[PDB]
Amino acid sequence: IPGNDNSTATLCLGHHAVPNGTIVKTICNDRIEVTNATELVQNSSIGEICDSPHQILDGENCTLIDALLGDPQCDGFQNKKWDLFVERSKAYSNCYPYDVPDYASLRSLVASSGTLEFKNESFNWTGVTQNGTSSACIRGSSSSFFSRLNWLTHLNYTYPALNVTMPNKEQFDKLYIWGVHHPGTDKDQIFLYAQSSGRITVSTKRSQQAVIPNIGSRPRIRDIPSRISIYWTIVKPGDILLINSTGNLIAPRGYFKIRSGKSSIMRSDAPIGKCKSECITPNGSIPNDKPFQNVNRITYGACPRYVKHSTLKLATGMRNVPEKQT
Amino acid sequence: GNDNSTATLCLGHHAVPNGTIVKTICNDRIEVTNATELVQNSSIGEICDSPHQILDGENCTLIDALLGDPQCDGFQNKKWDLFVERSKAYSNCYPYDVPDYASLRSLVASSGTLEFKNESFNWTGVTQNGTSSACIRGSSSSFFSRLNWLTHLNYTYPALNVTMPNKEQFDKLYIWGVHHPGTDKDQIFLYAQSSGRITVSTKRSQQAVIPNIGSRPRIRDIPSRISIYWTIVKPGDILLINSTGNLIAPRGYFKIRSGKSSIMRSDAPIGKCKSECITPNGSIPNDKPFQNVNRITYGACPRYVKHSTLKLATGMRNVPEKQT
Amino acid sequence: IPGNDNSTATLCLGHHAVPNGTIVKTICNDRIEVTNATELVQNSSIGEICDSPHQILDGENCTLIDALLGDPQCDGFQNKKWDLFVERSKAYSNCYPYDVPDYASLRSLVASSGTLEFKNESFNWTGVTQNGTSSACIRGSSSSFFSRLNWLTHLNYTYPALNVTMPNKEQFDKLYIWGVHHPGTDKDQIFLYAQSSGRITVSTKRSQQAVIPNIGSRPRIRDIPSRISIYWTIVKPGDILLINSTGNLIAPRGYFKIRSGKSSIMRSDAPIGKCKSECITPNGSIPNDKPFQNVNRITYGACPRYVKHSTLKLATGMRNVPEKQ
Amino acid sequence: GIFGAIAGFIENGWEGMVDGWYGFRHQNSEGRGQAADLKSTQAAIDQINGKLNRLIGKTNEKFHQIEKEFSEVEGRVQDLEKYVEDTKIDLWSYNAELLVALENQHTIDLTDSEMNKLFEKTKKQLRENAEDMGNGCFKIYHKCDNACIESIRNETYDHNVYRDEALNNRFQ
Amino acid sequence: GIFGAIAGFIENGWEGMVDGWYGFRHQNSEGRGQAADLKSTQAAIDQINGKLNRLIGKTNEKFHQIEKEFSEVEGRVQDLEKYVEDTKIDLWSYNAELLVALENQHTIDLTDSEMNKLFEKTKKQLRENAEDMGNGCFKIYHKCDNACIESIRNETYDHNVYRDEALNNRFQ
Amino acid sequence: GIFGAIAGFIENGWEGMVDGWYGFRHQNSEGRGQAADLKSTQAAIDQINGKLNRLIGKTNEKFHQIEKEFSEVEGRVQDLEKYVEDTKIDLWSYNAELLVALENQHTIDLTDSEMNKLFEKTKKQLRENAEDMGNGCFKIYHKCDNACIESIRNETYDHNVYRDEALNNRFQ
Ligand SMILES: *[C@@H]1O[C@H](CO)[C@@H](O[C@@H]2O[C@H](CO)[C@@H](O[C@@H]3O[C@H](CO)[C@@H](O)[C@H](O)[C@@H]3O)[C@H](O)[C@H]2NC(C)=O)[C@H](O)[C@H]1NC(C)=O
Ligand SMILES: *[C@@H]1O[C@H](CO)[C@@H](O[C@@H]2O[C@H](CO)[C@@H](O[C@@H]3O[C@H](CO)[C@@H](O)[C@H](O)[C@@H]3O)[C@H](O)[C@H]2NC(C)=O)[C@H](O)[C@H]1NC(C)=O
Ligand SMILES: *[C@@H]1O[C@H](CO)[C@@H](O[C@@H]2O[C@H](CO)[C@@H](O[C@@H]3O[C@H](CO)[C@@H](O)[C@H](O)[C@@H]3O)[C@H](O)[C@H]2NC(C)=O)[C@H](O)[C@H]1NC(C)=O
Ligand SMILES: *[C@@H]1O[C@H](CO)[C@@H](O[C@@H]2O[C@H](CO)[C@@H](O[C@@H]3O[C@H](CO)[C@@H](O)[C@H](O)[C@@H]3O)[C@H](O)[C@H]2NC(C)=O)[C@H](O)[C@H]1NC(C)=O
Ligand SMILES: *[C@@H]1O[C@H](CO)[C@@H](O[C@@H]2O[C@H](CO)[C@@H](O[C@@H]3O[C@H](CO)[C@@H](O)[C@H](O)[C@@H]3O)[C@H](O)[C@H]2NC(C)=O)[C@H](O)[C@H]1NC(C)=O
Ligand SMILES: *[C@@H]1O[C@H](CO)[C@@H](O[C@@H]2O[C@H](CO)[C@@H](O[C@@H]3O[C@H](CO)[C@@H](O)[C@H](O)[C@@H]3O)[C@H](O)[C@H]2NC(C)=O)[C@H](O)[C@H]1NC(C)=O
Ligand SMILES: *[C@@H]1O[C@H](CO)[C@@H](O[C@@H]2O[C@H](CO)[C@@H](O[C@@H]3O[C@H](CO)[C@@H](O)[C@H](O)[C@@H]3O)[C@H](O)[C@H]2NC(C)=O)[C@H](O)[C@H]1NC(C)=O
Ligand SMILES: *[C@@H]1O[C@H](CO)[C@@H](O[C@@H]2O[C@H](CO)[C@@H](O[C@@H]3O[C@H](CO)[C@@H](O)[C@H](O)[C@@H]3O)[C@H](O)[C@H]2NC(C)=O)[C@H](O)[C@H]1NC(C)=O
Ligand SMILES: *[C@@H]1O[C@H](CO)[C@@H](O[C@@H]2O[C@H](CO)[C@@H](O)[C@H](O)[C@H]2NC(C)=O)[C@H](O)[C@H]1NC(C)=O
Ligand SMILES: *[C@@H]1O[C@H](CO)[C@@H](O[C@@H]2O[C@H](CO)[C@@H](O)[C@H](O)[C@H]2NC(C)=O)[C@H](O)[C@H]1NC(C)=O
Ligand SMILES: *[C@@H]1O[C@H](CO)[C@@H](O[C@@H]2O[C@H](CO)[C@@H](O)[C@H](O)[C@H]2NC(C)=O)[C@H](O)[C@H]1NC(C)=O
Ligand SMILES: *[C@@H]1O[C@H](CO)[C@@H](O[C@@H]2O[C@H](CO)[C@@H](O)[C@H](O)[C@H]2NC(C)=O)[C@H](O)[C@H]1NC(C)=O
Ligand SMILES: *[C@@H]1O[C@H](CO)[C@@H](O)[C@H](O)[C@H]1NC(C)=O
Ligand SMILES: *[C@@H]1O[C@H](CO)[C@@H](O)[C@H](O)[C@H]1NC(C)=O
Ligand SMILES: *[C@@H]1O[C@H](CO)[C@@H](O)[C@H](O)[C@H]1NC(C)=O
Ligand SMILES: *[C@@H]1O[C@H](CO)[C@@H](O)[C@H](O)[C@H]1NC(C)=O
Ligand SMILES: *[C@@H]1O[C@H](CO)[C@@H](O)[C@H](O)[C@H]1NC(C)=O
Ligand SMILES: *[C@@H]1O[C@H](CO)[C@@H](O)[C@H](O)[C@H]1NC(C)=O
Ligand SMILES: *[C@@H]1O[C@H](CO)[C@@H](O)[C@H](O)[C@H]1NC(C)=O
Ligand SMILES: *[C@@H]1O[C@H](CO)[C@@H](O)[C@H](O)[C@H]1NC(C)=O
Ligand SMILES: *[C@@H]1O[C@H](CO)[C@@H](O)[C@H](O)[C@H]1NC(C)=O
Repeated sequence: IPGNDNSTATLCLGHHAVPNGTIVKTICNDRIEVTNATELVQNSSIGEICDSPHQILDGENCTLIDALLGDPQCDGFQNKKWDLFVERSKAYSNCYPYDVPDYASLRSLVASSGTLEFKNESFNWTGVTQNGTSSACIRGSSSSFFSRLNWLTHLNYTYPALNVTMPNKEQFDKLYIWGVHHPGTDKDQIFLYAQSSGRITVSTKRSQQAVIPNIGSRPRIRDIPSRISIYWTIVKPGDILLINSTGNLIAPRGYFKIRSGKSSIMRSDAPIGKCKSECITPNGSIPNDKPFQNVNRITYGACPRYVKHSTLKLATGMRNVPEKQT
Repeated sequence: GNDNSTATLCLGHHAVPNGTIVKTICNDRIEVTNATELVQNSSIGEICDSPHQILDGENCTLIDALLGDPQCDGFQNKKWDLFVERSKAYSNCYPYDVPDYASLRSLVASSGTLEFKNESFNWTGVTQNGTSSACIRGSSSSFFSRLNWLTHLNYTYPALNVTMPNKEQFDKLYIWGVHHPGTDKDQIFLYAQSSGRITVSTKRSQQAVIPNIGSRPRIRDIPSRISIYWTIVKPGDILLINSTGNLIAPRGYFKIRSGKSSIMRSDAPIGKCKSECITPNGSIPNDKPFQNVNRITYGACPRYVKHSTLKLATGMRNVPEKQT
Repeated sequence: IPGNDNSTATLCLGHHAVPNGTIVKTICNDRIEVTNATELVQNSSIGEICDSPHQILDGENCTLIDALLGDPQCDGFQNKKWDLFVERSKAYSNCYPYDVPDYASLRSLVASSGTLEFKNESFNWTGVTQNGTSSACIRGSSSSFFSRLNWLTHLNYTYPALNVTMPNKEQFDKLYIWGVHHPGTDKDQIFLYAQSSGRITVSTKRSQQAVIPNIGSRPRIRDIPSRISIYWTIVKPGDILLINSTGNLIAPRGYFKIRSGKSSIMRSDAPIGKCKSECITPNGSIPNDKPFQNVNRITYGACPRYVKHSTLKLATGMRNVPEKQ
Repeated sequence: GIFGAIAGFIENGWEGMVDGWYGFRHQNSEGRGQAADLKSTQAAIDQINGKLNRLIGKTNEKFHQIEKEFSEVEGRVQDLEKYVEDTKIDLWSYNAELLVALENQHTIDLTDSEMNKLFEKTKKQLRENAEDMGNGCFKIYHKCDNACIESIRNETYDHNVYRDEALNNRFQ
Repeated sequence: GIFGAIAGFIENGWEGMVDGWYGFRHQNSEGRGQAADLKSTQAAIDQINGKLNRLIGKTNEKFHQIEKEFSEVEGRVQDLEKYVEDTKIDLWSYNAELLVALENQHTIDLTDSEMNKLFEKTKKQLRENAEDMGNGCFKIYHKCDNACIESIRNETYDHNVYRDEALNNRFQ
Repeated sequence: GIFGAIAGFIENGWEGMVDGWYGFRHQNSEGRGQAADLKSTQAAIDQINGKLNRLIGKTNEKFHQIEKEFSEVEGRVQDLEKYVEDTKIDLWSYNAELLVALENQHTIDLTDSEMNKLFEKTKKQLRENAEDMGNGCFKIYHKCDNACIESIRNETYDHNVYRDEALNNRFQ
């Protein structure tokens, strides 16, 4: 009889307890110790961008626009498709300077196309010198120009007023990239076109894109005073395209295919790794299983929602006693 | 037979075998004895006309009715609360294209009125009621009913300096355009000068349009094109026009006032019922606090969600029958 | 009854109660009396803007653009730094009529900088007569023009082709403001520049702007029909500024320094007083203790979010018994 | 669920009862005197109607909005209007989820509280003359002719007249 | 929710308590002494202090905002300015009205459950020598003086000292 | 709603018994024994998996978001894209803080009611053969061995055979 007297076993209770639990905040209190908890925010990156689910095209010091126009340092980008275009911060142009009003507008819509299928288109070009070459723009250790343009100069000593057109007979919409030259001095105006004044009127059945080539002196980039202004027009399958010129025209050599797609564009400098992940950030690719993130606010694909909060604990257990302190 | 000492009392709650699934935190497939739908997944298919006035498109565009198209002459001096535009609408008249089409469409839709009064401008040395062979009215040539087309009077063009000050206590809207001829011969035939320049100004803002000459793709055997601008005249201001050639003379003003009028795009026909919310799919009841037929709506309408359905529990836990 | 009290002890329970109840709305029983409740929306304002944090700069019959161009009324805003420019509806300009393209762009860009540290720098103006003077504008009981602009006029009967350069040798951004003259009469333009035509071009190594004056007849405001359109350029460090123009150039006197900070712009009519607060509204100032508001949507600083509600209550107690059965 | 009124408390539902939500059923020599308590039911129907009145009948006034469908492609202005509408939908879609998920968990807990109150309030009337037998049924240990059920539903039970006979039979 | 509902089973309390939220009342030959307790205040005031901590003292600051009032009409650029502002305010208004509904319903249930929480604690301490009176009172069946009621507030009471005298008068 | 579980009828319970989150501890004549109730643990596990599956694996896919980084200053358009960028994140950040605050409180209150449900279910099976100590321990008041444990839980318990033992021991 060891003092029990066969009375009771007391049928007491217990609970799971961990002496190294975590702090979880809630409505009632922000300093509640919980036995176990998990984090809903992924604050880490692998430092590399993977391309197993989506095709990624490396920038290789070439942005989207100069790839569209075709600098000689971006020759490998002809007829390539992408699901996401990355641009390096060290990108530069080795050819003539190009400018465009609403630069982000042309950058956005060409990126949404997701392709660069360019088809050469036949034209008349009678009485006008074609295949313009330029010294400061060097391709293959030789003088050249943009791949997708065609600088037009006078033939002999005359520049007839060009009235040319190219109807569209296909289902897919056409995209044209045509530029207008702005010479530095009037001496270059006479030497290259043999006509002082000029203007361009381009009109379709739905829109007009006429522009005047104002002449003036600019600060020199690679020892030239001239600048090139780029404009774009989009032709529906119904209507046609009409080009009228009397000087200072850089006509395109064809049309760009445009189509709806899932492509986008972002700026990053991280290298490319080999893994499987559906989310891409400028920091690097991250797992997408967590519902929230704080790595970056630039997203593409199935990336989680951006939350300013750093830590968001979710309770998976119960209240834990302080242990041996009662 | 039961003994009096074997009295028992039991408690419980009712249940219905026809349970329905309701999504919640605990599990997505919990059966509840009754539930109601919180979203409207269906529409009547037509727009009712009783709480608001709807002006039918009748294959007319709002800009076309503004300029006074001959095919759309029946919209003169008409007011609306919700303009509708048919997707199959087309026009066969003088070709037009405006800068900021979304701007001009939206601001006239906010006012919702086309009230017009004739102003007699002080014209001299020029012709009026210029007509074109492109647009046909009554087996005869015509033009837009709200824009006066200016041509040449003799082999001369006077130095225009004309104004129309405003003194009433409301805001006007002067629809004035610019004409772009196709050929240089047509430039000579209509104005007898090499080129023209147009500038207009108010006390607050000013506009300047330089018309351009050049060929354009042929539409209904004419290459000429017209571009329509607009200006706003506040009380106490003044509108002054100095131009020569290629001027489209305004015939008056369009009244502008704040209101609840708007614009929607749909092809459904009209109806007669007391429903208030209007969607391009049709009228929908407002009892559901959410809807998913379309995100475009007018009037007192519920919110838009992408979810197919939302079930809300209005009863206790439903135990399905007995164990067997 | 002492006899019944010998073995009939009782122990009852109760809770706090108050005779005056407060109605608090919630998901169930929206009309319920609550013993004590706290407000969540502050709808009361003093009516004057507190000054004790970062200094506010009063309008005083002047606006941000008029202080930028150097109006005679706005002479008190020379190289004055602010973090909140407040405007008044009574402000007006009487020196010379002007209009700008994209007014919201230039109003926000100057207000975001919040600094007017003008630094005059030398130029090489040759063959022209600067410092144009108009009798319409009066500065210090004398005829003058904008202090930060140069109205170029001809010399003798010759106007040369201007080709001026302006290199940058410092590592901060500069804002150059140049305008174009639009005379109201053909006789006025030939008298001032001796040239019917006119064209102005400003170019940098990144962007270029090129406009032409539109000659024509305009309505007269204070006995002048002419107009000037104001244009702005931003020159990054290492860029070379080149201006080529023939007539109708409103030449800048220098540049405006641009800083990045918390400076913004507001419009109101409330007077300025000496008091302490952190949030500034057009209707006045309110404390930021409550996390909701309904006074005005436009806010500056640490202010609560706007809520379309008359009032919001939060229950801080139990339901009150109706008392006396 | 929270009060444990489903798993092992009642263990079954009643299908034939469609005239009320809560009821009293007993078995004795007289018969099955099923009856309902409308006082506890009135709390539930008033709560659910008040919750709906805050939701149904409430409309938001909107007249003019930006264009949503575009037949022509445009630059960054078109992309911004398309993006800003999608952010409105996603926030409204997720707020609709919590406007459904939270109240569904609330109404399950609230109905079980009524069941817990109904079970507990019978114990207050029968201080020591009632013990549960493990299936949501109480044993009374004295006679319950028709006067008993009128006292229980009306909360007019007096234990003094039944105290002597109930304790005598249960113990010895 | 609801729990004891502090109405019905119990009744009107005391309005003279200005030094506490809860109290006790006893009836004996000495008096009707009533006092508050600080034991339940620690679990009560921590909720309100934590409730206002996340709201008061934490506010996101703003420096520059878009223009929201226009004295002149413009095109599609102005309409998007008013559209994004109306969506921002409406979503914040919807969260604000829903948040005060969820917090107040959660606050009411907790303070109603606190009275129910202490009711079971007193019942567990008084195992078989006390019975519930029904109207929110405890029936003791034996004398319990001022030294007796101190052990109740200390939450340390011995049942063996008064088991014999209470048991005989409980059955009789 | 807590129900006074942690600070009440636990009294700093043991950290062991890693087999299950809930269990029973007894000290009979033979020694000590532990048994974890797997049914009650599985009920709480299904709740947590329901909460996690709502968020994980149900991400939204977006493709062509607007530009959110500008290296140069721009006019009215830049201030509009930046503003809708800032007000979108602030709504989600307040939404994320509101989400985890309610779920954590709901998880804690449900687990406390689960222990109360097991506490209620145990004392229902014992009519008068038990007496609560007030700290989580039940006075058996009759002889017991390992045959109790298999019979008490898995639907094979008889109470009438042990009824006679408790009347003699408790009252004498
Ligand atoms: C208007 O003024 C600008 C700015 O001064 C002039 O641009 C400058 O033109 C000169 C003469 O061609 C350039 O100098 C030359 O530069 C290179 C140096 O390798 C070389 O070709 C020659 O030895 C000579 O020094 C000068 O670089 C250039 N300035 C800049 C900043 O590029 C411009 O010519 C003037 N416009 C007219 C129409 O004269
Ligand atoms: C659009 O295309 C038409 C094609 O006909 C262009 O019209 C032509 O324009 C040229 C000048 O660009 C005209 O030549 C001029 O003619 C007279 C007489 O010699 C005189 O003003 C000038 O010395 C010059 O030679 C030409 O007559 C005219 N028409 C034809 C049938 O060739 C039009 O200019 C184009 N528009 C633009 C903006 O390029
Ligand atoms: C489940 O609950 C819903 C409400 O949440 C019940 O729907 C409502 O049922 C009542 C029954 O009286 C309907 O009232 C009647 O409806 C029609 C049309 O007006 C007509 O017969 C009568 O004039 C009377 O008003 C009520 O309209 C209806 N509410 C809705 C929104 O549909 C539903 O009946 C419940 N289910 C079951 C099986 O009880
Ligand atoms: C500049 O090029 C444009 C585009 O090719 C020329 O417009 C085209 O001109 C021709 C000749 O007048 C038009 O053909 C005629 O059309 C109608 C058909 O009903 C009819 O009058 C004749 O039977 C003839 O076929 C043609 O429609 C028109 N447009 C297009 C899109 O081809 C324009 O004439 C050229 N300008 C000059 C100065 O050469
Ligand atoms: C604004 O209106 C004024 C008149 O109020 C316009 O000035 C006018 O300009 C024309 C040329 O466009 C002048 O005609 C020319 O005048 C002389 C006469 O010796 C000569 O150079 C030419 O033979 C030709 O006839 C006209 O005289 C002149 N009017 C006045 C009263 O001076 C001005 O062009 C208008 N501006 C615009 C943009 O419309
Ligand atoms: C209803 O409850 C609220 C709280 O929800 C009570 O507000 C109380 O107000 C007093 C007086 O302002 C606060 O005292 C504060 O103390 C320090 C030191 O002075 C300082 O922070 C403040 O200057 C202030 O005086 C108190 O903290 C605050 N809260 C509580 C829990 O007492 C309010 O009084 C209640 N209403 C009624 C009618 O009882
Ligand atoms: C085109 O028409 C407008 C409207 O009539 C002309 O503006 C007006 O020009 C006259 C010129 O005599 C101005 O009158 C003068 O005003 C002041 C009054 O103190 C003074 O200098 C003279 O005594 C004379 O009365 C008149 O104010 C002005 N009206 C407005 C509203 O600006 C404009 O001159 C005409 N343009 C051409 C090119 O002819
Ligand atoms: C940009 O600036 C350059 C100079 O840096 C301007 O080019 C110069 O323009 C003037 C007229 O403004 C020309 O003078 C003219 O030259 C010939 C021969 O003498 C003749 O037509 C006239 O008698 C007159 O003297 C000058 O030759 C020309 N070039 C140079 C190297 O000085 C140009 O006009 C400016 N462009 C703009 C848009 O402002
Ligand atoms: C806290 O609980 C989580 C789950 O809520 C545990 O994480 C799981 O760990 C197992 C292996 O033990 C994995 O198979 C699961 O995939 C994990 N789940 C998640 C959601 O990450 C975690 O181990 C627990 N932590 C502690 C300290 O007990
Ligand atoms: C991801 O890259 C971003 C920038 O794209 C980083 O954010 C900045 O980090 C720098 C230091 O590297 C800080 O000075 C800035 O304040 C950060 N924020 C901003 C808004 O510019 C970010 O730290 C990177 N994340 C990781 C995990 O490396
Ligand atoms: C409500 O109308 C909308 C808009 O027309 C419909 O959405 C389009 O439906 C067509 C049907 O052929 C699809 O091809 C399109 O892809 C849908 N979307 C868009 C953006 O155009 C919608 O289906 C209609 N709903 C109902 C219930 O009739
Ligand atoms: C703040 O000041 C404004 C400007 O004076 C007051 O004006 C109201 O503005 C709103 C739109 O913002 C209109 O609907 C009202 O009709 C205006 N008048 C009145 C009398 O409210 C505004 O009231 C002021 N706000 C506060 C809270 O005082
Ligand atoms: C830029 O890219 C081209 C093409 O890939 C490459 O040849 C060249 O080395 C790159 N330049 C630098 C500085 O890395
Ligand atoms: C090119 O244009 C010339 C000149 O108008 C014309 O004679 C010739 O036929 C054209 N050629 C083609 C292939 O269209
Ligand atoms: C080329 O231009 C010269 C200019 O003198 C002219 O004589 C000659 O005929 C032209 N030749 C051709 C083939 O057009
Ligand atoms: C266009 O609308 C008018 C006016 O209602 C009608 O007469 C005409 O038939 C319609 N045209 C077509 C093609 O339906
Ligand atoms: C119209 O203008 C002429 C001068 O062009 C003037 O003589 C005449 O009085 C004006 N008419 C009116 C009605 O003002
Ligand atoms: C508020 O309480 C006072 C004091 O007891 C009382 O006179 C008054 O009637 C109460 N007010 C209301 C509205 O009941
Ligand atoms: C201005 O530039 C001219 C260019 O010929 C030069 O001779 C002159 O010295 C310069 N003047 C000044 C003050 O720098
Ligand atoms: C002014 O210009 C005239 C033009 O004829 C010229 O004769 C005269 O010499 C010039 N005077 C000066 C001081 O340059
Ligand atoms: C216990 O009760 C005594 C009176 O019996 C009282 O003085 C004391 O404060 C209570 N509490 C403690 C912790 O001793």
